[PDB]
Amino acid sequence: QVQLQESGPGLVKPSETLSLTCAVSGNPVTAGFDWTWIRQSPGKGLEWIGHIYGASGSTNYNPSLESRVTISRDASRNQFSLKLTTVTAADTAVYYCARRGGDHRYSRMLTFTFTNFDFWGQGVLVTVS
Amino acid sequence: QVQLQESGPGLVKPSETLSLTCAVSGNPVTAGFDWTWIRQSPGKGLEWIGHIYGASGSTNYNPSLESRVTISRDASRNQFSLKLTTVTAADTAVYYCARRGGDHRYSRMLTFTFTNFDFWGQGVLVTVS
Amino acid sequence: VFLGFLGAAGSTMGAASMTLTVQARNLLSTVWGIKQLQARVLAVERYLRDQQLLGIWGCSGKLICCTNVPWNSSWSNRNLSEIWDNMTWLQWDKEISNYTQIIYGLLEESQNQQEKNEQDLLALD
Amino acid sequence: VFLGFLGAAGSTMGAASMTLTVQARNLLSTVWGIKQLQARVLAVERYLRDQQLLGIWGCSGKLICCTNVPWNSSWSNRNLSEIWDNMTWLQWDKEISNYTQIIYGLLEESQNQQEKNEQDLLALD
Amino acid sequence: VFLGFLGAAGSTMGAASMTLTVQARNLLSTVWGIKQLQARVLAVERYLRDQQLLGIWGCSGKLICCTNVPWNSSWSNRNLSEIWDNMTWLQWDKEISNYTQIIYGLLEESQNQQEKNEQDLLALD
Amino acid sequence: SVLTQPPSVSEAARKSVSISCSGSDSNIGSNSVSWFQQFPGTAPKLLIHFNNQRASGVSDRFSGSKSGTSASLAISGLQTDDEADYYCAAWDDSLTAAVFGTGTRLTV
Amino acid sequence: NLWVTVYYGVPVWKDAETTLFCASDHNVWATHACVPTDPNPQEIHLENVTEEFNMWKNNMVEQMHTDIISLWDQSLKPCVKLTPLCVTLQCTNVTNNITDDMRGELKNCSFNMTTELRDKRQKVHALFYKLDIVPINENQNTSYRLINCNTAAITQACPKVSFEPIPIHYCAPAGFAILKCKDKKFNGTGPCPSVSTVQCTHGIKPVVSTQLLLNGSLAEEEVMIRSKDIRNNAKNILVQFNTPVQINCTRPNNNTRKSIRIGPGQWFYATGDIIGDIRQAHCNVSKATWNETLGKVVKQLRKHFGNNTIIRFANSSGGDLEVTTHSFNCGGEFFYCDTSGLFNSTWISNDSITLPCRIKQIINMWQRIGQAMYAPPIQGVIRCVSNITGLILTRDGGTTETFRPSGGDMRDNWRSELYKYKVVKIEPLGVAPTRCKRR
Amino acid sequence: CSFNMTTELRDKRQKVHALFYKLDIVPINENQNTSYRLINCNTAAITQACP
Amino acid sequence: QLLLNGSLAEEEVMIRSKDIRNNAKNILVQFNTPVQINCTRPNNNTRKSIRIGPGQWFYATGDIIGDIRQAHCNVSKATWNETLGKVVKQLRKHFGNNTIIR
Ligand SMILES: *[C@@H]1O[C@H](CO)[C@@H](O[C@@H]2O[C@H](CO)[C@@H](O[C@@H]3O[C@H](CO)[C@@H](O)[C@H](O[C@H]4O[C@H](CO)[C@@H](O)[C@H](O)[C@@H]4O)[C@@H]3O)[C@H](O)[C@H]2NC(C)=O)[C@H](O)[C@H]1NC(C)=O
Ligand SMILES: *[C@@H]1O[C@H](CO)[C@@H](O[C@@H]2O[C@H](CO)[C@@H](O)[C@H](O)[C@H]2NC(C)=O)[C@H](O)[C@H]1NC(C)=O
Ligand SMILES: *[C@@H]1O[C@H](CO)[C@@H](O)[C@H](O)[C@H]1NC(C)=O
Ligand SMILES: *[C@@H]1O[C@H](CO)[C@@H](O)[C@H](O)[C@H]1NC(C)=O
Ligand SMILES: *[C@@H]1O[C@H](CO)[C@@H](O)[C@H](O)[C@H]1NC(C)=O
Ligand SMILES: *[C@@H]1O[C@H](CO)[C@@H](O)[C@H](O)[C@H]1NC(C)=O
Ligand SMILES: *[C@@H]1O[C@H](CO)[C@@H](O)[C@H](O)[C@H]1NC(C)=O
Ligand SMILES: *[C@@H]1O[C@H](CO)[C@@H](O)[C@H](O)[C@H]1NC(C)=O
Ligand SMILES: *[C@@H]1O[C@H](CO)[C@@H](O)[C@H](O)[C@H]1NC(C)=O
Ligand SMILES: *[C@@H]1O[C@H](CO)[C@@H](O)[C@H](O)[C@H]1NC(C)=O
Ligand SMILES: *[C@@H]1O[C@H](CO)[C@@H](O)[C@H](O)[C@H]1NC(C)=O
Ligand SMILES: *[C@@H]1O[C@H](CO)[C@@H](O)[C@H](O)[C@H]1NC(C)=O
Ligand SMILES: *[C@@H]1O[C@H](CO)[C@@H](O)[C@H](O)[C@H]1NC(C)=O
Ligand SMILES: *[C@@H]1O[C@H](CO)[C@@H](O)[C@H](O)[C@H]1NC(C)=O
Ligand SMILES: *[C@@H]1O[C@H](CO)[C@@H](O)[C@H](O)[C@H]1NC(C)=O
Ligand SMILES: *[C@@H]1O[C@H](CO)[C@@H](O)[C@H](O)[C@H]1NC(C)=O
Ligand SMILES: *[C@@H]1O[C@H](CO)[C@@H](O)[C@H](O)[C@H]1NC(C)=O
Ligand SMILES: *[C@@H]1O[C@H](CO)[C@@H](O)[C@H](O)[C@H]1NC(C)=O
Ligand SMILES: *[C@@H]1O[C@H](CO)[C@@H](O)[C@H](O)[C@H]1NC(C)=O
Ligand SMILES: *[C@@H]1O[C@H](CO)[C@@H](O)[C@H](O)[C@H]1NC(C)=O
Ligand SMILES: *[C@@H]1O[C@H](CO)[C@@H](O)[C@H](O)[C@H]1NC(C)=O
Ligand SMILES: *[C@@H]1O[C@H](CO)[C@@H](O)[C@H](O)[C@H]1NC(C)=O
Ligand SMILES: *[C@@H]1O[C@H](CO)[C@@H](O)[C@H](O)[C@H]1NC(C)=O
Ligand SMILES: *[C@@H]1O[C@H](CO)[C@@H](O)[C@H](O)[C@H]1NC(C)=O
Ligand SMILES: *[C@@H]1O[C@H](CO)[C@@H](O)[C@H](O)[C@H]1NC(C)=O
Ligand SMILES: *[C@@H]1O[C@H](CO)[C@@H](O)[C@H](O)[C@H]1NC(C)=O
Ligand SMILES: *[C@@H]1O[C@H](CO)[C@@H](O)[C@H](O)[C@H]1NC(C)=O
Ligand SMILES: *[C@@H]1O[C@H](CO)[C@@H](O)[C@H](O)[C@H]1NC(C)=O
Repeated sequence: QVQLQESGPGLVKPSETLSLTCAVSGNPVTAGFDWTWIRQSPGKGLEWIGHIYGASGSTNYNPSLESRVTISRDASRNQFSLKLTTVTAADTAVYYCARRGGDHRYSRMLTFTFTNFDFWGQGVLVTVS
Repeated sequence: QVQLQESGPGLVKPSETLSLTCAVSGNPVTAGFDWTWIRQSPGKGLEWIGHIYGASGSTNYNPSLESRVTISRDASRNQFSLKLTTVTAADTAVYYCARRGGDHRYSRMLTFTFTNFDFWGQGVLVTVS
Repeated sequence: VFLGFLGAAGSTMGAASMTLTVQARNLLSTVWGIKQLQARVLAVERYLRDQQLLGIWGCSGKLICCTNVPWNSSWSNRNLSEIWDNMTWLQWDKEISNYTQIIYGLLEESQNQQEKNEQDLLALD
Repeated sequence: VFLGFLGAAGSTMGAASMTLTVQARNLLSTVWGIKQLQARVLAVERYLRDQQLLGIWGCSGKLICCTNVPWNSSWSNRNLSEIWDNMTWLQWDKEISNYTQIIYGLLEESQNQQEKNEQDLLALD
Repeated sequence: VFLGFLGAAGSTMGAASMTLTVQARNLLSTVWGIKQLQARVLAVERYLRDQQLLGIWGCSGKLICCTNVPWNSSWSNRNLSEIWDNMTWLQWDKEISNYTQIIYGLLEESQNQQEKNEQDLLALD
Repeated sequence: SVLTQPPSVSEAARKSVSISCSGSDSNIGSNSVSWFQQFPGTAPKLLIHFNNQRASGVSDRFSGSKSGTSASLAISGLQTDDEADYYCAAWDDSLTAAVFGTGTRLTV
Repeated sequence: NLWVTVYYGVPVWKDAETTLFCASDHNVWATHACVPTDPNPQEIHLENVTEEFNMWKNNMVEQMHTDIISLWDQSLKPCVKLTPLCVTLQCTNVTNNITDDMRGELKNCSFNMTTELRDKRQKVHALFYKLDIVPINENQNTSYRLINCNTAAITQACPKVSFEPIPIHYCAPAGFAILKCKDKKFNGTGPCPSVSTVQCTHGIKPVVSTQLLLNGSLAEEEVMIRSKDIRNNAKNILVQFNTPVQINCTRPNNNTRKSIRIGPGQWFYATGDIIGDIRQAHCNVSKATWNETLGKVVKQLRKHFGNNTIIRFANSSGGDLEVTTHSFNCGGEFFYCDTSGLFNSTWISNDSITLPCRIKQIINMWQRIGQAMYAPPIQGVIRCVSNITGLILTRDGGTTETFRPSGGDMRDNWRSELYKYKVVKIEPLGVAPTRCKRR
Repeated sequence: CSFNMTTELRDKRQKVHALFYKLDIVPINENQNTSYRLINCNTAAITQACP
Repeated sequence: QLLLNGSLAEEEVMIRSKDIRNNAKNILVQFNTPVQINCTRPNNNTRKSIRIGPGQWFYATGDIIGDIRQAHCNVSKATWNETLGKVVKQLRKHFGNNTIIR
């Protein structure tokens, strides 16, 4: 159906910017889906980073990360990416890209609040060191 | 007290305009009374058509008839009239003119909603054929 | 400046031509703060449009201005005594109202444009 | 255009008469969108009223304009060196402020009206 | 007055200089009642600013006005046939756009001020 | 809209009968109810207005009331001259129009 | 021979409709929004100018109507809204000594009112007029509602904002002028041989009334009869008196005011109770003065309808309280007076009058849909002395003529003051032949 | 959908029923107990267009 | 998606974009002939007026008269196919004469 694949540096130094790009095969990034970034610190649970809505470019970020997170899409490559600034030791995690999806049978007023991450990649383990 | 008398054509053809005039003797048409038109189809109950308030000229029409009904008054003759456009077979009825009246002891906010048709004429039977 | 304004309205055109500055001085100056502001803007625009005409004819800065456009007897045939000594400007304006868009054209579309090109050609010599 | 604006304010009247275009260029240009708009309209009206006067005297289109109204020694008796070489325009304006509504009347209500009628009468010959 | 407006835009500068009154007549005339009012005020201000310049040069009340400022070949070297007979005003405006703030200064900051002082000094004699 | 009334009533002479009228909250439950008496061949005569106000010329046999969205006309002492079609009416605020009922034929 | 010469500043004008600004010398009309007046207004007589006037096609009246409605709405917008009052009322008879003339006119209504805290309610009682209270059912179970609750939201007038008319002067913007007709016999239409130009109109009080015109201008010489078409019975006849008739109106009940807090800083002003006995509000006019005034009115009406016509004055035909009465604001209270005792005579060619009045607290001026105003009670005893300066009459229509009071519209009270003013636009640019040729 | 709607009197309530589209109605819980809300109630005020 | 009741191209179907090779931009296709679309709501719906406050009316569906059918739009199959044929010819003018336009 839809294949997501993360690609980017596996090691970033403190105070640099982490840039991870998720390639999408089988589904346009201009589709009205929320293209999301989620991370899981080693030994910890899942933490949502943010998303970009493909059909408008509107984004939403985790309030604890928002000031350091930019999410964007590139329709000419069918890629979307996460730019996480001023990385610290706390930012070491496996970073995953996902498609929030939704339901085309429901209004955006409802599918905006869905957490049905139907498709996941495999993730990139990023160490801050 | 107040004498109402309907006068007008007793037969109207389909798609023509029906014009009925009610003469008022004993009470000015410029009085603050709702001068009304009511019809009764043969074998059916009474149906209100509309009214004109004599002291202002403001009118109100039955929402099912409003687009085809004009009600007016002529103070120089002390008459009021009903102009019912695009008559069809369903418009055959005995048409009556009446005075809604009211109560001069109450505010218009209340007497506007009265249905005390104190004075009635005898009616004109109008056949659409 | 509302002193003598329109006082000459019932006077003859001659007598009423000596009071032109009296009327000229009276032409130029929250929903309540918008409607009246629009009126002020409108008054300015009306003033400038008349000033724009006066300028298009070479009558700029003048209240009485003469040109090279002859008077056509088809517009009015009255004499100079029947206009300036026995008629008011309101009566004249009513009499000439059918010709004001012709005269103005002659003031703009014939003279002045020719005068300006002629001055431009005399100044090169 | 805010270059040199009022720089001559402390200069003598003579020296300060060579900068007239500097000040002239600085005279002309939701409740917040109304009050400031009123200010803009007011500035336009003030500009035009001064332009309307300059025009009523035959000084239209001029920054320095001479007339046929004599200077009355009752208005000021100072010499030409005590006005143009040893006085500023602020001091002069304070000295002459009681006479500006008389002089302007003479500029409008005596000269120019007579000049315009005289020109009108010389052009018929 | 929207008759012939910009019709000469593609015409040569010479041919397009005979239609100056056509464009001149088209320059001068609840949030919806404010924004459009601001536009009207802006149009008035723009009109007056150009009129203020024309007046600062002695070109007041004129659509074609000549001065005593020589043309500098560094601004343009084209002949009179290559400007008035083989070029449009849009092409000229693009060609001369780098010099309009120099020429205007010469019109205001050199001539006219000198002309007004010279007239002031000839009138005393 | 229409106000619901019994299609007919029948009662013995000199006995009481009650003719109901059933509407909605936009008319009877908001405004007052009037009652009319119509005989075949002529215009209806107003009987009751403003729920229980008796019109001039109407005998004491006729009275009425309104409660909630229901109303009724009580006719006591029935005479053989009271056989008629009785109608209720109320002003409907959602339509801004007077609405008449279906009409109840009373026989004695 | 002759050449075109242009004159700018020509004393010529055309009929025009523009927006006039207001000027004036805690009022429902915003007299602080208007510009201060000129302490010495100018009037310039336009000698030998004849101007055609038409009071029935006069944009100054429509503008005044719009401005008065706007100002009233502006005053009410910041005032306390009475949303919590549309509750079921439990109304019983007032226990004070009530004259037969007012038996049933007041009810003592109890209700559950809101408080400053949303989890708390208070039991409140107030007196209300019968005119403001509508039964919910026929059963006399004391359940009543306010008259407005089915059709309109009701807003309380601010108790500190006066309803007293203050003269408003209408002023022309630059480039326009107001022409005043000085002909004492001018009937509102046609040529006026004596015309002056004014900076502004005289001070026109925004008095709102029906049937009788109060505190207006008097005719300079004779009673004036004015109509758009004197033979068209659909038009109103404005009668302007040449002498005032004094009318003394009172609200004899010494009323209290009860302040109920209905929200954070939101106070409802209720009648509360009445000190002393309860008497009917009324207006008195001199019987002889009124009869002399009507004698003058019938003489002027006979000048239009025939010297041998029997002029009958009959009362308002009927329908409701507002159309059948003389309404006015007296000291903040709204009176609805029965004038059938004034217009009850037959004039054949050949003491005091007491007018009962009703008072209503729920006011709907200009018959608006979706809004109503509550007039707070005024404490004490109300007394007004007004001048009747004219009548609004309608002809009965359909040997004899019968006239009745008419409420008209509000573009009749102001129309009777603005009838002598016209707005014109100045056309300063003229062309005329002269022998002057340009060089 | 049935609901308790306000009336012209603040001390009175009325039982109202209306048809709604599925798109305008959001379940409150998973349990099919008929309890639903309008889609806008969590995030926005809703204004009726003038008919 | 579909532009309704707009202007038609004077001669040919027009393909317009800010950058035809940038896939983040939309392509506006202007037809030179209209395609008629007939849309309907076949249900004979009622309106129920509920008073919710002093003069505040809520307009509810109330009920449906007759059966309940799905709203839909019809277009002519041949006209639409001809229109898309024109659209693909104009798209091939930008993306290649031998490109498969899906
Ligand atoms: C026609 O004109 C007459 C005369 O102008 C007019 O009668 C006057 O009305 C005003 C206002 O109603 C009266 O002024 C009031 O008089 C009472 C006397 O007790 C005072 O208490 C009032 O003061 C209270 O209200 C003020 C409102 O601003 C408050 O500021 C104040 O603090 C008090 O609360 C107020 O002064 C005036 O006395 C009468 N005059 C006569 C002779 O009756 C009449 O109403 C006009 N008619 C119409 C229809 O407009
Ligand atoms: C209006 O009704 C209220 C009660 O709802 C009356 O107030 C009561 O008056 C009696 C008089 O003896 C007192 O004993 C009660 O305690 C009062 N109760 C309240 C709640 O105030 C009020 O007097 C009535 N007013 C009129 C004019 O009849
Ligand atoms: C009005 O006309 C008379 C002659 O009838 C004239 O003497 C008088 O000056 C005129 N008025 C004005 C203001 O010119
Ligand atoms: C005067 O006007 C007439 C038309 O009424 C015109 O034919 C005539 O040529 C005009 N006179 C001149 C000198 O142009
Ligand atoms: C113009 O002057 C002549 C000569 O006096 C005179 O007869 C005529 O009436 C005057 N006016 C007209 C109508 O030309
Ligand atoms: C002006 O023209 C109209 C016709 O458009 C005519 O009725 C009127 O009399 C004319 N007026 C004059 C002064 O010629
Ligand atoms: C100020 O006064 C001095 C003489 O005291 C003079 O030299 C100087 O030029 C004056 N300043 C200006 C701006 O004229
Ligand atoms: C100068 O002013 C005085 C009044 O101060 C006046 O009497 C005198 O006539 C004026 N001079 C002239 C030439 O008018
Ligand atoms: C004008 O010049 C004279 C002559 O030098 C001089 O005495 C006087 O002070 C100057 N100013 C005045 C006050 O007139
Ligand atoms: C101007 O007049 C006032 C009196 O109105 C006087 O006090 C002042 O000194 C005068 N100023 C001059 C410069 O004459
Ligand atoms: C356009 O150019 C042609 C010559 O190529 C010329 O004849 C024509 O007059 C020009 N158009 C205008 C409006 O001048
Ligand atoms: C023309 O412009 C040049 C600068 O490009 C300047 O050096 C030269 O002096 C100017 N010509 C004159 C006559 O000033
Ligand atoms: C100016 O005229 C000369 C002489 O005919 C010509 O050679 C030249 O091309 C024209 N324009 C320029 C470029 O100066
Ligand atoms: C105007 O100046 C700019 C540099 O600011 C230059 O690029 C442009 O070519 C110049 N244009 C002309 C006509 O000289
Ligand atoms: C209230 O007074 C009326 C006066 O008509 C009377 O009919 C009614 O019975 C009284 N109700 C009571 C006892 O409160
Ligand atoms: C106030 O509410 C209570 C119930 O909470 C009720 O029993 C009582 O009758 C109400 N009072 C009024 C005056 O409506
Ligand atoms: C008023 O006077 C005009 C003439 O100016 C006349 O035609 C009209 O009939 C008069 N109307 C009344 C009601 O007096
Ligand atoms: C009106 O006249 C009556 C006569 O009995 C008197 O009792 C009353 O006090 C008067 N009222 C006014 C308002 O003067
Ligand atoms: C109105 O009251 C005054 C006293 O304030 C009295 O002099 C006058 O006669 C009264 N008028 C009438 C008509 O009662
Ligand atoms: C009014 O005066 C007339 C006589 O002019 C007289 O016949 C009539 O009876 C008087 N009416 C009253 C109420 O005084
Ligand atoms: C007019 O007076 C009659 C009694 O003569 C009365 O029945 C009628 O209600 C009055 N009209 C009004 C003011 O409603
Ligand atoms: C009207 O006048 C008659 C006598 O002509 C009198 O009996 C009647 O009571 C009067 N009506 C009023 C309301 O004053
Ligand atoms: C009302 O009654 C109170 C009783 O305390 C008294 O003090 C007050 O003066 C009275 N007011 C009037 C206007 O009668
Ligand atoms: C009533 O008119 C008379 C006329 O002399 C005037 O003196 C008095 O002030 C007026 N009163 C009112 C209430 O306007
Ligand atoms: C309405 O409220 C009552 C309790 O007041 C509740 O039992 C009932 O289920 C509610 N109805 C709806 C449709 O929510
Ligand atoms: C659309 O086509 C279908 C074909 O079965 C037909 O049933 C339906 O009524 C059509 N509807 C419209 C909107 O024309
Ligand atoms: C749309 O309906 C009309 C009839 O109103 C019909 O002629 C036309 O063919 C229909 N079009 C389609 C695409 O169904
Ligand atoms: C559209 O037309 C093409 C040929 O131009 C054809 O191959 C295709 O099958 C058609 N499609 C439909 C749905 O008619």
